[PDB]
Amino acid sequence: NTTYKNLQHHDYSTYTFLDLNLDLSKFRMPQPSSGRESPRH
Amino acid sequence: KVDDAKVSPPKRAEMKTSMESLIHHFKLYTEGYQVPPGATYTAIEAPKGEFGVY
Amino acid sequence: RFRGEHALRRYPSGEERCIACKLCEAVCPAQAITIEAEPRADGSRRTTRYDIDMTKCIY
Amino acid sequence: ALFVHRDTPKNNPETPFDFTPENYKRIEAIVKNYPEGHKAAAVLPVLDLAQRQNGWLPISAMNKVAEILQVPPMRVYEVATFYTMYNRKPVGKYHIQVCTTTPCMLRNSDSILEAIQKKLGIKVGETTPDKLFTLIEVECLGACVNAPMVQINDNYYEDLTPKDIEEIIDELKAGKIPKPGPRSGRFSCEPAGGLTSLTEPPKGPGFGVQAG
Amino acid sequence: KTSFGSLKDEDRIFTNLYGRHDWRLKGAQSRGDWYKTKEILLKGPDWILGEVKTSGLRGRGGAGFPTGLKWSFMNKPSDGRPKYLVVNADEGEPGTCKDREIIRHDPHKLVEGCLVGGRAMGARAAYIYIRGEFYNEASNLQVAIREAYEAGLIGKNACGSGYDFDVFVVRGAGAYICGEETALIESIEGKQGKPRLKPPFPADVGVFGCPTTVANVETVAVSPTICRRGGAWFASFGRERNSGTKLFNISGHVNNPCTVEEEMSVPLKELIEKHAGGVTGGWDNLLAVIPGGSSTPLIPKSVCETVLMDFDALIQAQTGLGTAAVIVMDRSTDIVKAIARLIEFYKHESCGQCTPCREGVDWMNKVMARFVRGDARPAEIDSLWEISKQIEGHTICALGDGAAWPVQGLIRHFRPELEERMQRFAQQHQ
Amino acid sequence: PLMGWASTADPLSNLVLTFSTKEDAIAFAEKNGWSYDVEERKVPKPKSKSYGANFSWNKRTRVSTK
Amino acid sequence: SNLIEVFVDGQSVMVEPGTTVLQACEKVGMQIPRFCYHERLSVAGNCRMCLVEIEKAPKVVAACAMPVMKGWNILTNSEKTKKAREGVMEFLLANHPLDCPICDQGGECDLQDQSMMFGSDRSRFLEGKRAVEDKNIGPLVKTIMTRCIQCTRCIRFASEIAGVDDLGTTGRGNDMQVGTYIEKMFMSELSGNIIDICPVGALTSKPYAFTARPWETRKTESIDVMDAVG
Ligand SMILES: Cc1cc2nc3c(=O)[nH]c(=O)nc-3n(C[C@H](O)[C@H](O)[C@H](O)COP(=O)(O)O)c2cc1C
Ligand code: SF4
Ligand code: SF4
Ligand code: SF4
Ligand code: SF4
Ligand code: FES
Ligand code: FES
Repeated sequence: NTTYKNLQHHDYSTYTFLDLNLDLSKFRMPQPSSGRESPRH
Repeated sequence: KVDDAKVSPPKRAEMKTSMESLIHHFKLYTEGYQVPPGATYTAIEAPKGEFGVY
Repeated sequence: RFRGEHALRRYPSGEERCIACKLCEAVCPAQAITIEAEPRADGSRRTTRYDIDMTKCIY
Repeated sequence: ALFVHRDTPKNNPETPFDFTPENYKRIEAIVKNYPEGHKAAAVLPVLDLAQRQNGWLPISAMNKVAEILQVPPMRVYEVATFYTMYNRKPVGKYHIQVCTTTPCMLRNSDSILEAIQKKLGIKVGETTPDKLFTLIEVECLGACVNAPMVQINDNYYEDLTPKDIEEIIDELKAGKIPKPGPRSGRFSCEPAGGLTSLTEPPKGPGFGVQAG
Repeated sequence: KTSFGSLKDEDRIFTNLYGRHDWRLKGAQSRGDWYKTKEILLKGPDWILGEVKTSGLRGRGGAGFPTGLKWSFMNKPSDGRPKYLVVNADEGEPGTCKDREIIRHDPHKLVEGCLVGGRAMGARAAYIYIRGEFYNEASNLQVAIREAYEAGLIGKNACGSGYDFDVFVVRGAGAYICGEETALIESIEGKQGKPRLKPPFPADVGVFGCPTTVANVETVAVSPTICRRGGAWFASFGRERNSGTKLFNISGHVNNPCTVEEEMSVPLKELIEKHAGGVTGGWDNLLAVIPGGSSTPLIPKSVCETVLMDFDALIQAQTGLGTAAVIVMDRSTDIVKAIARLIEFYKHESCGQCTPCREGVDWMNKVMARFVRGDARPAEIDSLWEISKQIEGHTICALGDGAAWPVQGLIRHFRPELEERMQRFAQQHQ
Repeated sequence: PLMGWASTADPLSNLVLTFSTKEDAIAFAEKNGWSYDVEERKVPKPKSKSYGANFSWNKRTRVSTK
Repeated sequence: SNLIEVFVDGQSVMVEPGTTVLQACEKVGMQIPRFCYHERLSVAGNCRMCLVEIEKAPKVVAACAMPVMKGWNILTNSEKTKKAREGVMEFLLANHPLDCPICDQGGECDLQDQSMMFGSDRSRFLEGKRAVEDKNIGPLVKTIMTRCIQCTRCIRFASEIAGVDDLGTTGRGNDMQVGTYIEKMFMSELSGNIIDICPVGALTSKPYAFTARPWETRKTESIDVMDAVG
């Protein structure tokens, strides 16, 4: 076999990374805190 | 002179044109060269005789 | 190399050669140098009063 | 070079700056990945989004980020000056980055720079009096086994030659964006001659496992 | 024993490096990932650690430090703070082509290995730093993690087990210094990427105040294959200590430059002449070899004709064997100008925490430019040898050291050619 | 009034004496008679500093730039 | 229990846990030459002059922030200690221009004292010497950023104790400017404390600037006025 099995890479636009990052928001651990919301509140 | 710009203020090209000799020149004329402690003596044969300095 | 007049120089078509860096007052063996210094507003650093005691100069 | 701001309007806030509420939802995903206590850790992805939204970032973009991310603005200035993506100065729509340091120049980057220079006309490290053809030369990208290589915004161009340089430049002058893949064989990381690496179709999950 | 081993098929670590059969969760399933895996993951993590230390896995990424002992110190009992696994994905030391292709074609074995490492030491999630120059392969990785999450495979209660694990990927703002260990830590933080002090470890205090660990793509990708195979199989290739497999990747002055997987020990000349064509113009055409990366001194022809490719052999060659830039160079070319281009790379990429790397790299750049023009005296060139000895062991990160060492190799080997350039300019002004 | 100097009628304004302990100072001042004001010697304070608490997890010590 | 023994040049002394090598050396009296440490500021291992050799160690430990483990022995005056100090002093003195007369810290420099008592005397790297143009910080400070050795003492003190959060590092390599990027007039409280904490003549007093020099002035007792803190 000498056949290329990407070209799913071809159709990539600009915002697609954060598009996917929004697409994969849920089923996520509860983001453990460090006391407050920030070291300066 | 000696091979020490920490005691002898070095010559002009390295004094100017160089940073380390400018620094040693400056602090050598202001502070004076540091001297280790102690009490010494010497004496030479001056034409008057035993010139001693303590 | 004869050491007489204690005169000043200046730059080629230029300003006054001194800086008021006080090295001469720092090393003068009679404290015959007295340099009271202020900068002028032009940015180039200057003096007020440059003083040599010709009485006190050991040359 | 030139790390004084030198205000000169098109800067000096208020310069009008904005995002999309859809991009605000992107920013909510961005500060949804990071845990509580370190809300300021998303400075790098949010300012990456700012370069994605505007081809060069002005001062009011940094001011808007300093509003949003509860950050002191000087750290935003530091990260904007520090790295290499964030061209705070205006460039073309497409931006040309010629990667050439150690393997690339040792594999004849001279003809590549010649072809770019006497094809585009403007010089290295400079701009052009139009868009989409502003050029700098750059350090390594990673694809070292190929020719001294070309990068445009989020695309590569690998394994070239000065006539293919001129052809891809002419296609960009026509606006027809070329293929993202390389030219002249080895579409993947191939030994382009004998191909003495793996050839057989692999076993997969077939071989011997231990203590199942 | 063998003749220090050679690659025979089915002992390759992973196929489909370049363009081949499949790329999907179905593709990794057909290639042997997510196979017999959860029973191993629930068998006990210290068994996995014993498998890793049985393999004798030498540390990747140019470090060479034992990964098994590192993760065994990372088997500390828990605190009131999480534990993070960080994966470096930068191809520095130009000449590299290390894992751009790995992240383009096999992401899911990295998913395997990072799940194994996260469950292996009580970790909780994995941050994966990619070079930001790789947006297409980055979105490919994003689609792969999308399919992996959406297949009900990992996430909270990965494979429905009693263990949660997630992977977050951070794009690069663009820096070779972010390829380092602790400058990566402050690049994640939101600061500028600059390291910290070493006796407070990132294994002690890493990502914001948690004991984390940082590993190469290669260690993570080779990890679950050893966990699914038998013990000491990686310790059965070539020598004993420096054993197993490695990417021998050659760019530069060779016919059809490329990348191969091989075993750990191989003759260099036969490695070159059998895999990527040969040497351009024959074996007697060339002049020298830089193995070990851009952080490594050069090797001349008369030595490299017989030196077998091994860690201990290149320690005896007094060179720092990193990874994947194991290339050659020809004879008629300005190696002075090429090494000067490498010093230009070093000056364009270093932070300014430590004074001496900044100062020494600028001095070496200006003085090597003078040596390209050939203007100075040989006392100055021996002074450059002196200061290239003097810079080393005075920094935070090893970039100053990797700037010092090629100057050392060039001075140790190509001294009369430098004398020739100086004589050229002396007779030119004369 | 002619040169602009520090014309002073103070012979004793240019002395400084180097001592080892405070007892030597008290004995010397009572030996040579004139009055003395002795200030107390104020040493520095050995203060605890630590890089880990400089870069900890949930405290307020966070330099945010280095 | 609560006592850790270190052998400064053989001599044993008791050191509390959690403290640096430098507090032990000051406990026995040794001033390690230092530029970026401060005894009231947070510690960051930048200046590299704090190097010292502990035996059976190939690397050289930066003793500005090195913690003290069990039972040490330290060579303060080893040969490579002197080599490392001469080397770091040799590195610092290239990109610092010839300004010691027109500077304002003539008797009060730090490069000068430690270059006398630790460094070499015949410089190398005969050309180079980058020049960085300053900013307009404010009316209170005269600012020559060319003499800035980038020791990062103003930034740490500013952002922690002043909290003004405006001194920024811009760039990399030789081009690393300290200060606010957009030339904001640095006007805040305690903005006059910085002119002395800057260990080199990068920052100085605006009214005092070209008037006098510390070897002339005598030093005299006084207590703070207009404020009841003293
Ligand atoms: C100057 C410098 C450059 C580095 N470059 C890389 C690099 O290109 N790739 C990489 O994976 N790690 C790089 N590292 C990090 C180390 O190689 C690190 O040990 C590695 O990520 C994991 O090593 P390990 O095999 O012991 O886990 C670099 C470190 C330094 C100090
Ligand atoms: S103060 Fe004295 S030494 Fe300095 S520049 Fe003026 S005349 Fe020369
Ligand atoms: S050696 Fe240079 S690049 Fe590395 S941490 Fe120190 S200052 Fe930064
Ligand atoms: S700060 Fe610089 S110019 Fe000023 S006295 Fe020191 S070395 Fe000289
Ligand atoms: S301005 Fe002064 S205190 Fe600040 S980094 Fe520069 S030399 Fe240090
Ligand atoms: S140097 Fe051009 S790709 Fe690495
Ligand atoms: S004090 Fe400057 S580095 Fe330790």
